[PDB]
Amino acid sequence: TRKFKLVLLGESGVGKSSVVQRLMKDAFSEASFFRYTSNVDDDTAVHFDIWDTAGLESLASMYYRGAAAALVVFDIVSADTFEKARYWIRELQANSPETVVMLVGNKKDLESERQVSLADAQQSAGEMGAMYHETSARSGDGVRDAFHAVAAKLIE
Ligand SMILES: Nc1nc2c(ncn2[C@@H]2O[C@H](COP(=O)(O)OP(=O)(O)O)[C@@H](O)[C@H]2O)c(=O)[nH]1
Ligand SMILES: [Mg+2]
Repeated sequence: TRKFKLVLLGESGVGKSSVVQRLMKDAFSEASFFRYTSNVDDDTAVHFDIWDTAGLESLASMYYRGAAAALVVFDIVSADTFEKARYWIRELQANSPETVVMLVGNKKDLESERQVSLADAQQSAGEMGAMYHETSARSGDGVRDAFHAVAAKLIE
């Protein structure tokens, strides 16, 4: 069964580890690595090997090597993490061109503390040829939706 490597990048504390834990928790209710199947439709299922990271050394090379997709998470309440995420996208686009990139707007549960416009963020992602999605890893809002999307894209 083909496994698609999917990696998590972004600043520390943006919620990478929590995003995936949430993914796994909700799926059971039917570095580190997590096996997860996104049922795209009733006909197609994508087998993801999700990787989650601890630092940035080069081990980075291995981390991203060969990845089919990547989620570059920022924190909606730290635009500092937003601008950092753009860096990560150029890293990938350059050294790992075949990888599908989705920029991920996490902590969406903090509506009122937000510092990064949703609009501004969708715009940058399109400008950079990346997908966008926002998620709340505590509510699990948008989490499954994000992985389903990337999987759609990779089928396509
Ligand atoms: N409010 C809120 N906090 C979150 C969310 N996801 C993660 N956090 C918190 O952000 C911190 C960092 O989470 P972690 O997964 O360790 O981030 P990582 O370092 O990027 O992997 C923790 O205190 C989490 O509870 C979210 O969706 N909403
Ligand atoms: Mg982490």
